[PDB]
Amino acid sequence: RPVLVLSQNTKRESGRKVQSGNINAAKTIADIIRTCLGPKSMMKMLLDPMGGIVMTNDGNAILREIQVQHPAAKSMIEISRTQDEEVGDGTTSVIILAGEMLSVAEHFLEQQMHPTVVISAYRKALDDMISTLKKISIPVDISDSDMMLNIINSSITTKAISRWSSLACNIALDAVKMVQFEENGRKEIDIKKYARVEKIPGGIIEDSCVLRGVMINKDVTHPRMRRYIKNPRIVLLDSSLEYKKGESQTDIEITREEDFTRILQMEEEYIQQLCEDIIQLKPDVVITEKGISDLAQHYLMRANITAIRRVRKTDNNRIARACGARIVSRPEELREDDVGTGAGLLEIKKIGDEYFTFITDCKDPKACTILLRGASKEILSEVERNLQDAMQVCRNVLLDPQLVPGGGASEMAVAHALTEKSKAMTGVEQWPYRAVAQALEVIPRTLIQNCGASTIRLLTSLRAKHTQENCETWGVNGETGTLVDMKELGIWEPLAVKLQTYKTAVETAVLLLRIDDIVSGHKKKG
Amino acid sequence: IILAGEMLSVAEHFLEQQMHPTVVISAYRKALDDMISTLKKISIPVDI
Amino acid sequence: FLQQYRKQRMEEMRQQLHKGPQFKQVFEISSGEGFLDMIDKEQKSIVIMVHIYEDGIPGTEAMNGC
Amino acid sequence: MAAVKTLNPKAEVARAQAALAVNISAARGLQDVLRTNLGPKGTMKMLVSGAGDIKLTKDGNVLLHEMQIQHPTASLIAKVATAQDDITGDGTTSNVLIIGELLKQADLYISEGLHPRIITEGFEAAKEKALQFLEEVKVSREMDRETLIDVARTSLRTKVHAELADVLTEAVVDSILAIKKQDEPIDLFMIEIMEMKHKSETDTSLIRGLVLDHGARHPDMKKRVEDAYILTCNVSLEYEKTEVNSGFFYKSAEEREKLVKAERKFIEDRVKKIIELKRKVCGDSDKGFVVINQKGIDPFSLDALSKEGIVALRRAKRRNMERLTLACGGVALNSFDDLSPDCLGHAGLVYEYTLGEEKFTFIEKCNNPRSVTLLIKGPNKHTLTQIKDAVRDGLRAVKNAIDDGCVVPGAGAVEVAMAEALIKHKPSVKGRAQLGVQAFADALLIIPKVLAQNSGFDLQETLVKIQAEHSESGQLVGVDLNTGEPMVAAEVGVWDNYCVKKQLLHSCTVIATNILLVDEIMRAGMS
Amino acid sequence: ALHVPKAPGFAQMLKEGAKHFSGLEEAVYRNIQACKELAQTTRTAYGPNGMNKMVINHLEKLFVTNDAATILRELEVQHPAAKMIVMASHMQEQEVGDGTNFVLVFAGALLELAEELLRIGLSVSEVIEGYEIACRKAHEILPNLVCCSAKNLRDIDEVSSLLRTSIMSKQYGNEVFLAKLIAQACVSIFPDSGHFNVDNIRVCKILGSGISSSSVLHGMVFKKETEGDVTSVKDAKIAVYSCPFDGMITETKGTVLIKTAEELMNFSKGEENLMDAQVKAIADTGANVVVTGGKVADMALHYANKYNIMLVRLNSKWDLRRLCKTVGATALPRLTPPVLEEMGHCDSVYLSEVGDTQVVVFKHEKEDGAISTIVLRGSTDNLMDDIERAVDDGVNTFKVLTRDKRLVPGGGATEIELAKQITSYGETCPGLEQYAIKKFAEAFEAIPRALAENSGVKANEVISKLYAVHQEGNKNVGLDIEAEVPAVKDMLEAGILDTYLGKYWAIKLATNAAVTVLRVDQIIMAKPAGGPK
Ligand SMILES: Nc1ncnc2c1ncn2[C@@H]1O[C@H](COP(=O)(O)OP(=O)(O)O)[C@@H](O)[C@H]1O
Ligand SMILES: Nc1ncnc2c1ncn2[C@@H]1O[C@H](COP(=O)(O)OP(=O)(O)O)[C@@H](O)[C@H]1O
Ligand SMILES: Nc1ncnc2c1ncn2[C@@H]1O[C@H](COP(=O)(O)OP(=O)(O)O)[C@@H](O)[C@H]1O
Ligand SMILES: [Mg+2]
Ligand SMILES: [Mg+2]
Ligand SMILES: [Mg+2]
Repeated sequence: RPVLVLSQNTKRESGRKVQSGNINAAKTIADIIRTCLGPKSMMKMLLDPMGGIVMTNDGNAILREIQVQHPAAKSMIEISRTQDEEVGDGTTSVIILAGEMLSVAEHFLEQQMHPTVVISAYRKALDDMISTLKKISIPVDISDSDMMLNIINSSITTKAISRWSSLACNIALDAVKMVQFEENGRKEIDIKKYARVEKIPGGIIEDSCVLRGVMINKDVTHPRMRRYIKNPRIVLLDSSLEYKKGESQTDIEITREEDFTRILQMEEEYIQQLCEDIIQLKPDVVITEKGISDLAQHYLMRANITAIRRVRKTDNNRIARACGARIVSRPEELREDDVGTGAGLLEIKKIGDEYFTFITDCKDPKACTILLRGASKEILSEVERNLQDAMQVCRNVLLDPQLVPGGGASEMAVAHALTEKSKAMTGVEQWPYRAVAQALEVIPRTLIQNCGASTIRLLTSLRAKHTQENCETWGVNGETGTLVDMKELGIWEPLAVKLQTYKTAVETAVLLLRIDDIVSGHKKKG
Repeated sequence: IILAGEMLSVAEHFLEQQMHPTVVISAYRKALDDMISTLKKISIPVDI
Repeated sequence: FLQQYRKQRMEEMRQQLHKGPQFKQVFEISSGEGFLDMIDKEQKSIVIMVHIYEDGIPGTEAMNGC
Repeated sequence: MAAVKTLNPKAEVARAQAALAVNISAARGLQDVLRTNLGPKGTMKMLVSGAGDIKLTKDGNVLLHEMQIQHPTASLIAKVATAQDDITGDGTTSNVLIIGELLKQADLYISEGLHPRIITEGFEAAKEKALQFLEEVKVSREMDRETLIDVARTSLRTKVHAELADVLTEAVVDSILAIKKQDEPIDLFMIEIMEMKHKSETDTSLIRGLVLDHGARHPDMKKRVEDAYILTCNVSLEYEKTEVNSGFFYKSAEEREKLVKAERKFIEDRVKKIIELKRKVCGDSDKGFVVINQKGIDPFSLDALSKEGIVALRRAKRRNMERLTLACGGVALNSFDDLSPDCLGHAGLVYEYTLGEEKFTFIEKCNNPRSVTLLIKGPNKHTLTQIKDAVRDGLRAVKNAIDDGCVVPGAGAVEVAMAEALIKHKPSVKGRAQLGVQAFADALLIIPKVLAQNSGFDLQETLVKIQAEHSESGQLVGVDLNTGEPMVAAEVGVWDNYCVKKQLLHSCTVIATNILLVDEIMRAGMS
Repeated sequence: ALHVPKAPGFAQMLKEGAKHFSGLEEAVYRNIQACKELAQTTRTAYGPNGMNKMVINHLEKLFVTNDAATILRELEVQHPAAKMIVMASHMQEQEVGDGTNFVLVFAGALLELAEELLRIGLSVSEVIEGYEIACRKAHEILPNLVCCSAKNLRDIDEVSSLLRTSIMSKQYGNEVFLAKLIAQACVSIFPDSGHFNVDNIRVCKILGSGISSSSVLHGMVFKKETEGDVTSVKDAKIAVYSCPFDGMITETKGTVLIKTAEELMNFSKGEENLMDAQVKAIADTGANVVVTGGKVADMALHYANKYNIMLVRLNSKWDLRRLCKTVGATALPRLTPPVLEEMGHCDSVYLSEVGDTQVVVFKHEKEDGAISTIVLRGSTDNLMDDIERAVDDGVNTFKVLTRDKRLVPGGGATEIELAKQITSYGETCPGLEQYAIKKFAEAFEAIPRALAENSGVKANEVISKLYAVHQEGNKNVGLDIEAEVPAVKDMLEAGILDTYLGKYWAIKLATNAAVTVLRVDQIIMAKPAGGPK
């Protein structure tokens, strides 16, 4: 009975209300984590719908656990995830910057300025921001381990692990250095696959260390195996050491008395032949991604070989990288190059009430296990997140040896540079240009607000100091609320992190400024 | 209230011991008479 | 002691890593007509599990997260 | 109101002082619940599950898990206590008490507008100083039998009543000393704990051997073997089908009979191997033969073995392979390809005991067993569970005392000494973190308070008496739970594990620092 | 100002359906009250003058009996402390087999007097200490109260006299006849070897002819018929096969692969010839009765009928093993003829009808064997079930007598003597534990009090007379049931005795249960949820 052009559940909003709602949603996203930026940030408890509890002050972890209905907030969450994936740091800064730019854009949208003018001004500003950041950067000698440790410390000084700063920095640097690899003229780091972080609740955090090898939560298949081998030769396998059915249907037909016994004996002989093919290379440890039959266990034991089964594929790859082995599927094709020599010790020891396998004395290992021990699961999860941030910062510095001053010094320097450059615009785009340039002051402002000092006088003093000639490194001390040169406080961040943050915030503002109509309620129509 | 509760508490023991409540009541009344007599005995006069 | 579910803990451990782009939510049916017109569509190969629930009663939140 | 509520209308948010109030209230509630557990004089709680199961308990961890609570901060504290129990095995109630007192003392200063960061800094400085003092105060002593007995007493007397604790002390100390090898880690998996429900709770004891919850499946097998050869095997002695879908084909009844007879030849071969080894080893009737198989044995093989006077047990536990190898002294076999008398274990007595529908097998009189078993006996299931938990705590305590080269005086003496040292060190701390140091010292002082309160004595008077005695004499004096007077824990024999104290300090300080820094609690996973 | 909020802390964090009881009044007194109520429900069935109770469980099944353990088992007890007392009683039943009502009554009296002590200012720890001291004193005193021993167990009259008291509380009217039956059944079992097996006594319930027509059969009786045509054998030579009475087949998969017409022609004839040869070989060993644990093939049944072989099919493996123990055969795993050692022998096997039930009887003429069966008659199923419970109590008493031969006087004499001695001991010891010791002694009065209440006399007069006589010096004097007025008599002369082990275990378990209940201070009950069983 209703004619209807669109579906009755299709709702349309258009006009200024859409822009106002989008900018307000972005500002609300910013306000969610406005107080979680800086060395004096405070933790937040997140109640997972699955029953878990997340306790963190990291921007991405906080934002990811929040379900929102306004799609501008969804865009902001995606922006936070993109910043986390690309560089691993600056997650709160990008959100705050995007909120500030969207606010100052709404300022002009109140007047009769078209959004495209604001977008063009924002893009010009972004180009000049990139130029200014590249200008004020300084080179770094990566061979100086002290500089790398200081960089990692400045990266993790705002997290929970900042108490054990030296330990965390050493762990991250050692892991990144030993995971770095090069083959066939290609240089790679690949922190995601190798450099696994294994956390065991209990103990003390000071006992945490990065292992010179790989540790797994596995035990020997048979009790009479050796749980301590000095210089093992590790052989890695994918195929199981059992007797398996063929792919094709292979029904047998028995009419003679001895054929049943012959079939069973041939099964046993096949297992023995496989075990003998493995034994021929005289290894000490056999690791399999799949099951190992009891008869195979006995045959390996007869040759004094330790066998561990049902190891995950990623763990097997990590072990191969650590001990310099190569995974082999068919034992009859096992060759001497595939035997893993280089592991300096293998030991199965008991932690709490579980057995753990340690391969932890490898010479020149290309994979490592970071053993975390702490108060509980949530504390160790937060420590793991901080360690991930540290390793990502380390790999960013290794790939790009550039640094820029931190603590708001870079923000104020870029803001002053763009403000000075805007004096020659002599057009209509100069106002949005100057507004987005000055929107960078939100980072020092947020640092001062979290420190608890007076925002207005400190920020005015910082601006006045930055108006001088050689003062681009003058930031704000986040834990005392006083102006200080950052070449004395020694807080620096990778140029890649700042560049990615600035680019992502500007692009977020551009994307959200191009929307003036919202249609919702329609079905997927697959 | 406390006195009545205690008296019923100590009566329940005999009611659970195959004693008819009338005997308990007679003993209680004799006890009350003797309580009144004793209270009148140990009293002291006061000049208002 | 395989029946004690030793692998259960590590199953939860790598089930925690849902995906990259958020984790979405569970679809809600508005009306019985909506139920019918979303149920008669698609093909046989699609398996559908539907949950009836009310607010406040025990057990709904846990299996909803599940 | 809040930003999250604006974004998610049906969200629960607690911001600023509200989050601190919620967390501190939860911690104080947990502490109030668990006050009555500390010390041997603590009251015993009975917990009823949904199905109606009765569980008498006094452990902090057991109480936390079986207590109907659905709070976030309670969940974090429960996780911390679970880790504490998993690693060290003791000191769960003290963990909750110290966390709660830390939070309460921190609130006492935060309510005056003090930022929690200063309190956390003071907590960290006080933790460092307390760890140094604990390193100074520990008593490094060669762990003889007397010291282990004293530690087992200090654990079990809190876990159970007097005579039961006295029995369990000897049981656990003897078991640990039996399985312990010089300069090697102690493998607690080698002490199998068995439950029987036919005697009194004081009848539990230690058997220098093994106890199996299953018996012989053939009625004709001997119920008691004097001198036994132990054959530990992992070979399926029952019928197994071909992996490649064999199937049978015949044209006559006689051919079918021949196929039936010949289909078991594979199993009969290894059965004959076992029988031949038995006959070679013991040609007389004095020595018996016991076979323990992790896999099943079909009735045909059971009859074939029983006809030779061989007792066989099937479907044994996987850990029992190692337990029998270490106890009897044989070699576990996955196949009978080449088996010799060298692979046979020895046992000086093997008999089967029956209890209703359950049959138990005893393997005793081993030469030098490296794996013993504890037989828990009691008239109730809840009694068995309580004794099980007590034995677990005692074994963990003895193992910790063996591993650590030292031991710490108990009865709250070391807490008092740490508090006094922290008070003395407070002027060395610069800034307002002295308030956090004082709060940490007062929080450490909770243990003598709770001990005196549970014992029935006055709290403040007893604590001031203990502190005055310690200050004037310089000794390590603790709370005497019978008279309330100061008592030297070291001389009496009230001992505490050094690792337990260190773990308590570290975990409690870390969790209190993390909780104090929480400014918002959110739940926005819906809609 | 119209609603009381929940107190901050644990009160608010408690779950929706949970309950939390803490303190003396909320927990200890409530638990004591629940145990008192349970003891009150079970009290009236104590002693020979106890009254049966019709109990209908959740499955609409009817139980009428005065056995305390059975009544507890078929009651939907929900209170935790009552559950603890019930499982203590069940443990006593498992250990000894009698005295469950004693355990319940003693635990209830102990908890009531513990509540009385707590109300007057004593502490829980002091009450527990006093109870433990008094229990140790009672266990020390008890061996000195033994009046006589068994002194023989192969005799029939002596065993019947000993077992009369155990089965006199149940079936008060007719206990001599049941005593004779159980004595004969137990004397048949219990060979020269000291071991005595309770499971070796079988009870067969055949309805119709009243319990006075019951009898003891030296063998076994099965409620079924015979497969074949032979229904009676006079010189039985049973051969027992655990395998089905059929030609064994392969285990993976059978397939009669016929390739020629001649094979198809000859297959069935060859199979029949093989079956006939197997059955003839079985029969050639003199076997005339075959007992199988599996199904019976038609060809095998036909050939057994041809060779005059009695076929009995037993469903239960337990029945097969018991029959092997009785006859003396070995359960063969194949269909081979039996050798002489595994050749079962029995005096007579026949198919007979009792009432309207067709049974197969394996009967030994000799007064020996490994298993003896009691054939129970009656006019009601519930009556036969109660008689079976009484028989189980008597057999358990005989087993206890085999374990320990010492007997203490019954009829409240032992409890009165224990109470007097414990009171005398407690008067000597100073300190607060004297009140607990005296209350523990007084708790023993609940047994003669229960007997007097059930017998319809005044309990106080009986107790006063018992104290007077015991103070005089006669420690073997209890109340007289066969009297409508309060009176006492010597229990040794009347032969009203109960086992020392029963008293020892019952006292120990009741004291342990009472102490364990008293130890509890806080109750945290979860939501009832489900748990159908
Ligand atoms: N000691 C310090 N003093 C002042 N500012 C600091 C200090 N350490 C870090 N910062 C600033 O804090 C920021 C890091 O905050 P953080 O919580 O890591 O946010 P994000 O997760 O977005 O990187 C950096 O931009 C840096 O400039
Ligand atoms: N006999 C005793 N006398 C005095 N104090 C004791 C005695 N036994 C144990 N304690 C004290 O009680 C504490 C143990 O309490 P416990 O109930 O074991 O808590 P948790 O289970 O958390 O360790 C120890 O710190 C110890 O100092
Ligand atoms: N003829 C009798 N005169 C007095 N007391 C008796 C007589 N026969 C049995 N009793 C008493 O009855 C008690 C047995 O009660 P019973 O109903 O069997 O409870 P339970 O089954 O728990 O033992 C014994 O303690 C015994 O003293
Ligand atoms: Mg950062
Ligand atoms: Mg403890
Ligand atoms: Mg009885």
